[PDB]
Amino acid sequence: DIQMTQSPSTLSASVGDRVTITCSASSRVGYMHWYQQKPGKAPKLLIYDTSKLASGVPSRFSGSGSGTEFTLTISSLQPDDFATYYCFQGSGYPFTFGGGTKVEIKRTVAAPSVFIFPPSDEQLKSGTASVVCLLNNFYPREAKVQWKVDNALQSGNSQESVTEQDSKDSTYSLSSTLTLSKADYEKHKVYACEVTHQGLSSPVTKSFNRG
Amino acid sequence: NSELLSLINDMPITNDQKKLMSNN
Amino acid sequence: QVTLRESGPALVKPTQTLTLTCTFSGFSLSTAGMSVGWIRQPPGKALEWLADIWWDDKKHYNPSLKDRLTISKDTSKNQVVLKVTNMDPADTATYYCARDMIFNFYFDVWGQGTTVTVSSASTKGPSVFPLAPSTAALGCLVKDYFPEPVTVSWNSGALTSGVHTFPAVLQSSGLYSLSSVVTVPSSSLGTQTYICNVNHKPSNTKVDKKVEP
Repeated sequence: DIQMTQSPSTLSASVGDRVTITCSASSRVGYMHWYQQKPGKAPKLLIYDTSKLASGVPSRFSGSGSGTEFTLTISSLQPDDFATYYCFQGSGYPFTFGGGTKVEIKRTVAAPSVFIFPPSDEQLKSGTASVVCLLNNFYPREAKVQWKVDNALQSGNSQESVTEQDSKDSTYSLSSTLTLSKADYEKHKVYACEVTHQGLSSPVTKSFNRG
Repeated sequence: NSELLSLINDMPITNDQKKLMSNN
Repeated sequence: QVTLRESGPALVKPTQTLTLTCTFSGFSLSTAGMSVGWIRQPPGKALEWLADIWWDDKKHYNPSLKDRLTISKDTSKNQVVLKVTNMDPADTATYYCARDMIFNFYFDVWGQGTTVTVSSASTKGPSVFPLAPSTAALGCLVKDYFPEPVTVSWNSGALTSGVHTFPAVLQSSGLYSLSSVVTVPSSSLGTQTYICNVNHKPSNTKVDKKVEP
């Protein structure tokens, strides 16, 4: 069968940069096709027949290659181009995709807007307390968030979920959930979320007093 | 041509050759 | 526009058979040159082709998943069905259907996909709690559900900007949990109503929670 090796596997570039993705097939192929995929979305056809632009696709994109070597090129990279790119061959069975290339957009540093949410009254009735810390619209993706209950650093009782890069402003957003039993929760007074990020000159702390 | 296509498909050739012959 | 909608179980025990259905419109499969293919994507992995079928009933299958695949069509109802036998946790993935033509051996139109999890664990509905506001942020906490996925929307999809829906996280219980937030004008609070629309098809659960200060 025909396998596809794609490089680079990952990529970060500034808006305006020229970006070139390469696919190298194990055997000779007539046409190479390319798919763009956004997070949790179905793949869209970008380039077909090696260099043909699919409908509704900015001339910003272009294709080139033959035999076993093909490249996709984004002339001037833009925010909406954050995606994972796959090559696809249909010249022989089985059909195959490339390993994929993940494109991230380098933008200017941006500091997180930090919010904190005490557990709802509806949840506190079920017997569990989840305190949520939200960091909104920041970059780069790196960010440290430490929990403090009555000035006692927490460990092993929180989880973080980070968003996929924004397709408009190129920023990430993160959530940190501290989960306690109602009992442990009402055992303490102040709940604080301390954030450390590149866009912050000094660690920001959002907090609240229980009740 | 539905029949011209069903013929090209029935043939024992690479997908590229079928595609080549069906577009042309 | 040509459309395609996959459908099938969200949860299926190991060794059990998966039965997927692709219902489409905009074109007919009985038309010469027309084809439908199935493609799946395992968590954090590339796309893998599985099978296809043509107007003349010609079928192809991916040797990797052989001989566990069975593909058939019914032009009367505009649908194609794919069966996968002896399912394994590694078969857990999002499954897509897509149109194809012999003029061009690629998938020009795709369905939105449907998610299939292979697990011995049983389904459980989520609990939806309010994250109350106090630019201002607010949202809903969708906690303790299985399996993936769940969709969240706001005001029935009227509110879409500023909305961030976080990738679900797996708690130590084995259950998933996730949050959806939205940033809104501090002034539209108390006057503008905000309702998060949670949907968990795997448990046929639909919840609409009103978030308020």
